[PDB]
Amino acid sequence: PITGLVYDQRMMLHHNMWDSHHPELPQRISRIFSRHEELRLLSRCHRIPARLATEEELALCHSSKHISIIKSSEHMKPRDLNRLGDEYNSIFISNESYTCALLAAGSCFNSAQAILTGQVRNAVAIVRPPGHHAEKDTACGFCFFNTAALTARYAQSITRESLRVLIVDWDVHHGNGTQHIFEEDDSVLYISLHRYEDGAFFPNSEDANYDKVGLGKGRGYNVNIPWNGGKMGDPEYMAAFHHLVMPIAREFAPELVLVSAGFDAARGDPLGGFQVTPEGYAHLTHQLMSLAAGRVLIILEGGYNLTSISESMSMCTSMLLGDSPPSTPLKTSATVSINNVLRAHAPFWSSL
Ligand SMILES: COc1ccc(-c2csc(C(=O)NOCCCCCC(=O)NO)n2)cc1
Ligand SMILES: [Zn+2]
Ligand SMILES: [Zn+2]
Ligand SMILES: [Zn+2]
Ligand SMILES: [Zn+2]
Repeated sequence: PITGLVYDQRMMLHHNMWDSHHPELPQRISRIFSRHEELRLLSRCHRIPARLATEEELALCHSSKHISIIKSSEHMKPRDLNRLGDEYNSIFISNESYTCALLAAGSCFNSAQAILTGQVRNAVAIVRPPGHHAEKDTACGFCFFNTAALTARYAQSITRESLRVLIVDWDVHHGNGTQHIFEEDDSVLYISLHRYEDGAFFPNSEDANYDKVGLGKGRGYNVNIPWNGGKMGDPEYMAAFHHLVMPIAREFAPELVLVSAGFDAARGDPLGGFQVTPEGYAHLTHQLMSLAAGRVLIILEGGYNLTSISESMSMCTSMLLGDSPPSTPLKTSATVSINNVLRAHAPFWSSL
């Protein structure tokens, strides 16, 4: 099989003890997996085992202080879990949370190793909790450890430190944690598309504006594509890929592509309120397959409509497997955003 897939039910264990209906649901991953079964995709994929990230692997991106706190949650009584959760922006913690975050990251290391040692060409990682808001020193926005960031460092640690890794983050929210981790790094290109609303959208920071292009040797290696006003869908995202994502990615000529693949920009998503279709995410995946000789790992981030995320992610796996892609003027604010990013990134990317 040319595509690997990682899925472990143990990552369902993480749960919100006080709100069993919180939208970051255990069945996010089971619903995705079972849709893979329905669409006859599981039989085509090589099953990659999950495993725990080690603490030394976590230290690739996270402080020992942060690591320490999250690990301590394993032995906390309910009252302390509740207090600890409450110290961060939108986090719940149960006693299984730590183990699940380890699994999510280790699952992605195994997937990256599977791709880099030629076991598979590409892979999809059906994991939770998500990763991309987690910073070096703190959890945030349902995220404990930065799964995609760790995977990029892990990939470098088992090849060469200078391995060029692209992270495309198509979650509807900005990956503050990913940007910050790699903000002064030219070895990891970070590209994020995200609803912004001039700062009114989570995570509610100007860090996500198109003018944050990176720092030091990192200048040009942080691309933020912010949406302001309007339910963006397939047209805006395709246009963003044509004018920005792909021209820049091609020039960077990455050796591994990581997708921070939230499906919360999908039609039906209560959190995102956008309109990207499964076929849309299919075309995005197919386009990214033209980079790094096909060496793409798709990592689940957010996405809260169980039907939308299951149909979307399954469609991405279908494209990785090499199926044909399945079959509208832009909103104005989208043209505007694309044009602003083009201007901010012209200094760095001659493709633009
Ligand atoms: C009926 O319409 C609805 C509107 C909102 C919600 C809801 C549930 S919680 C939350 C929210 O926005 N919390 O703020 C934290 C965000 C972190 C995101 C995690 C991620 O996807 N990282 O990219 N919003 C539910 C229904
Ligand atoms: Zn990310
Ligand atoms: Zn994003
Ligand atoms: Zn960077
Ligand atoms: Zn999200």
